[PDB]
Amino acid sequence: AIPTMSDVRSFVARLMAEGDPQQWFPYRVDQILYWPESPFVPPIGPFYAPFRPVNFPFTTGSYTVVPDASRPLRLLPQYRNATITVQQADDAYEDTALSPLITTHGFCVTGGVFTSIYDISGDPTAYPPAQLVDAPNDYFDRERMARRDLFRRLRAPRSAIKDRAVFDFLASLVNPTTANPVLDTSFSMAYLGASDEPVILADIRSGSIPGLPIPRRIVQFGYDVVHGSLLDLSRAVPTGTFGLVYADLDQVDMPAANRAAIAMLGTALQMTTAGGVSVLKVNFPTRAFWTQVFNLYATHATTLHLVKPTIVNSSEVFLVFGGRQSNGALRSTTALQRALLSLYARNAAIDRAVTHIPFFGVPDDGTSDLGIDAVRLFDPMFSDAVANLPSNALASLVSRVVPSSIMFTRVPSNGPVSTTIYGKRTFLSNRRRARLRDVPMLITTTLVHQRRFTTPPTFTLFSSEAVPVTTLVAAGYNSFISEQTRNPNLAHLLDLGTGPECRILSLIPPTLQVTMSDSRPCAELMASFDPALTAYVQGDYSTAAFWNGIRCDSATAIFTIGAAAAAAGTDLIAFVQQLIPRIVAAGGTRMWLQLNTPLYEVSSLPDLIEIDLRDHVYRFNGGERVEPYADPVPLQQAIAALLPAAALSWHTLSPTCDWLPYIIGVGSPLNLSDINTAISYSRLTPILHIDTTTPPLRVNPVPTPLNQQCAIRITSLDPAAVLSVQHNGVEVIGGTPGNVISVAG
Amino acid sequence: FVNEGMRETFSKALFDINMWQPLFQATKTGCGPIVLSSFTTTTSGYVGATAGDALDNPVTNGVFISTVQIMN
Amino acid sequence: GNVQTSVNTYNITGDGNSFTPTSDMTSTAAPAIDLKPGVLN
Amino acid sequence: GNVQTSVNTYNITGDGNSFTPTSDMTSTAAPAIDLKPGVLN
Ligand SMILES: *C(=O)CCCCCCCCCCCCC
Ligand SMILES: *C(=O)CCCCCCCCCCCCC
Repeated sequence: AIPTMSDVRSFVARLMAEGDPQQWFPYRVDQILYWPESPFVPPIGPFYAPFRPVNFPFTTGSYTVVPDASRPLRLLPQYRNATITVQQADDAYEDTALSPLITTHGFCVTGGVFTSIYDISGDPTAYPPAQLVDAPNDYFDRERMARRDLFRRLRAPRSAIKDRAVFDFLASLVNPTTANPVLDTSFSMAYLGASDEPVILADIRSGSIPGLPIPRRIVQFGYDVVHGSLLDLSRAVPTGTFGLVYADLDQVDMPAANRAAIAMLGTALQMTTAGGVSVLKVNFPTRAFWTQVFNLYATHATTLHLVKPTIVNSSEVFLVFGGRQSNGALRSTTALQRALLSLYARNAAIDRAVTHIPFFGVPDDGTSDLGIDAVRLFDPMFSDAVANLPSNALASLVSRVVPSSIMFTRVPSNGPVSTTIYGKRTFLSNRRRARLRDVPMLITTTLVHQRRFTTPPTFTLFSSEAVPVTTLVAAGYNSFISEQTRNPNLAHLLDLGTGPECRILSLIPPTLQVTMSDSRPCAELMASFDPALTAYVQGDYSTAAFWNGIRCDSATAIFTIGAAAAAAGTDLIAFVQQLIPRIVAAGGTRMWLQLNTPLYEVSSLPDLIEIDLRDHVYRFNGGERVEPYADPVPLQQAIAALLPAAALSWHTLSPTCDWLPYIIGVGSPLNLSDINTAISYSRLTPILHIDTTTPPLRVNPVPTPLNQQCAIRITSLDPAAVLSVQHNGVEVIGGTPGNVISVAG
Repeated sequence: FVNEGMRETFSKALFDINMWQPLFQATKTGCGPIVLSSFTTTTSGYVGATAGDALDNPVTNGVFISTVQIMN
Repeated sequence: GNVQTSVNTYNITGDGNSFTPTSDMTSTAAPAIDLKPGVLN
Repeated sequence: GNVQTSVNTYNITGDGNSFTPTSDMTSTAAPAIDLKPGVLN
């Protein structure tokens, strides 16, 4: 309203910028030609001629002013008809893209810990300490360590968690009785390692941590105690005993490091009062140290549990000793083998996951998998029906970052008005973009409408908040379907009820021929994809009609099967009772359906899923959506009766969190504490994986009870095969008939 | 090479599409009028079916359409 | 038939239009475009 | 398939040849050449 020099200059700048001098209305010296078909009504005299250009593009109407966006507004991408050719839709991007784009990382992990107790004294099975899962080779390496470290810093900040975590557990080993007290009220406590004094100390003396009594006095030690003498747990200590001797010192280049640990535990399991609780912390529980420990202190204490509190990706585990009595017998059990094995099984998962992330302070290149790539245009003229560069670059960009975000901004320089349009290019886009045969256009109307200045772009690998427990589960199948569809022999696959916009195209090898279907119309211009490879069918699969002429050797009903039973207002068992047989007829060898049945427990989640028992039904977010369910057993036999020869199996979000390259891989924060929620939300809704191509199992107990010998029978013609049953993403039973190593019993 | 008559076809084909111009804009599909001069080029050399006979057709700045273009 | 205005040079409900076949100009387009191998080249 | 060498720019048993139909280029020489009286002139 009140033009300011900064503004006038930003207009006189925009005017000077090379462009096309409007040509609709030619200039006169005594007359202003005004469009007849225009709001302007000529005054009177001889100064206004009603000249009409041959084709004026403007129509009339106004525009209500909208205030400046406080933050970069994301823009859902809706496609147009014309599509640019990969070649042209590439340089178009590379002519206006911000290539070596500097980007902030933020924090990918913000949640608590994902603690996991393990009773070593608990398991009654002896397990040769010589043959445990020894530290994996790669572990100590420039590449692996680099990542193990990178991940560490990518965690918004840790002992406050870890330490507290160990005490949350240590509070369970407390025996109040006189018969044999353990951490009995006012027990003395030794503590080694402090930075001022550990924050947990305040709490122990406060009795703050529920379950654990308030200790009489706490005696600190370590290398920087600042309140107690400085001891070196490697060698001998000149102090007295304590009920609880919580040791948390670090070990760090492997053999002497083992000696360091074996020694430290030796003196920590020395400072404990007879019948106390030593809590050492090993850094590398190698099957080299697990022989020395179970040999030297094979007596020293009564119980023993590994308490690995995964705050960040490291293999340092905590060990607690039961009763510091001289004649104990802490034998290495199969528990240890499993515990230890689960640990590593996760570092491969957590490492493989972090590979998708760039190293801090490195200019963004095209190399980084999670790199944020944008396209800054200057006063871009996004036009519909024209392949003008500004609108041509818009194509590529959105094509290079579809399943992601795509945030567009407009900062007003006192010169022109730049408009970057970034997005988190991940590996989930590289998979999708590859399947694209052409780069479709985007309805630039929404962009042309804006006309308001937003805040400057940010370019940050991760968003700020931890994804919803529901997403931790969903991105737990996008990794599962990804690994299943990656199988060669799979051939042609269809998706019963893909999203309005095929979200499965990213989770499939760019070569497999898939055909997503949904009642609503597909969001992506189905034309840009090669017809032979990708097909799209509209209308629901719930209706008998839809199944005419649709033959795929494998179907996947993930995220839909539950909504169909609810939509068609039908019983869950009865629904799949009509769907499975259709997939059989559709010519299907494999099946994957995100059915929602309580196979683990009928127990529910307080805020995520309510299990109404009067009527078999769920309540995701209590109300937001209600979908009927089935029972593990009834639904199990109903499907076995449908496909008698087919082999069934339940895949569910495995605690190894190996699916991670889908949450940390796309650039989303999370809570290491929620992994537990989702591994419990995944149990409420497993993915029943059928396979008509093989003989099904035979369990003699049927509703198999824990701790009872059961008969399982795999019908394979060749005796020369290797049986390897694995639960939780960790193998537990492996070996040809003769020898079978079993950690499950 | 795009001999005189073979341009008659691709022009006659595109001509029948340009006709529908008013319906392409109305419905935001299309992408502007398709000029056949967007798929060709102005190279020059000898144009025949085989080195031997192509030697007798020296054409200068003829109008050829490259394979990848003959695709679009 | 609601008025448009510029999208296309003619309004349908526009002033003085006129449906009127003439045996002279049999309406339109181009269907028989030749593309057969020998004839397209 | 015995090696030739120059008669023609390609050996049949030559290195890295490749039979591979593409729905895109339907193989065709020139059969429908028009020669009928009116059309040839
Ligand atoms: C407004 O749309 C009222 C309906 C008048 C025309 C609708 C279509 C019928 C006439 C066709 C005109 C164009 C060629 C038939
Ligand atoms: C040597 O002549 C061994 C035979 C190999 C080719 C003989 C003819 C069969 C293949 C035809 C190639 C040319 C077009 C069919």
